[PDB]
Amino acid sequence: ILPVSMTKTSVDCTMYICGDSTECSNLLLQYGSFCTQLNRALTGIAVEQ
Amino acid sequence: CALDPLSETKCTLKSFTVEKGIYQTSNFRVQPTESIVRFPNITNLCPFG
Ligand SMILES: *[C@@H]1O[C@H](CO)[C@@H](O)[C@H](O)[C@H]1NC(C)=O
Repeated sequence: ILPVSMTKTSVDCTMYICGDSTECSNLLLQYGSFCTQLNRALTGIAVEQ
Repeated sequence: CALDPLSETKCTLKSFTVEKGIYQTSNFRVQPTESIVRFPNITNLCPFG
């Protein structure tokens, strides 16, 4: 038996870290490109699987 | 980055030519149509009389 694929999860900060919070949303965009990176990391995993 | 679904791709990839494929441009969420504040029916009114 050999694992081949994995669950193709995909996070979204602007809803995970905080949903329906615009003040958190612009506070997030103050942090910068963490979350465009994380969606990039996880879509890289998802394409990989 | 707001008129065409294609334009959002051009804008997320930061390129004016978008290669063939599928691109996760942005995210959407159906917004709360209204607010439903609900509490138990009054059960212990005070006798001001
Ligand atoms: C006093 O009686 C009147 C009669 O019309 C009533 O409208 C009123 O609500 C009563 N007030 C209290 C505090 O019980």
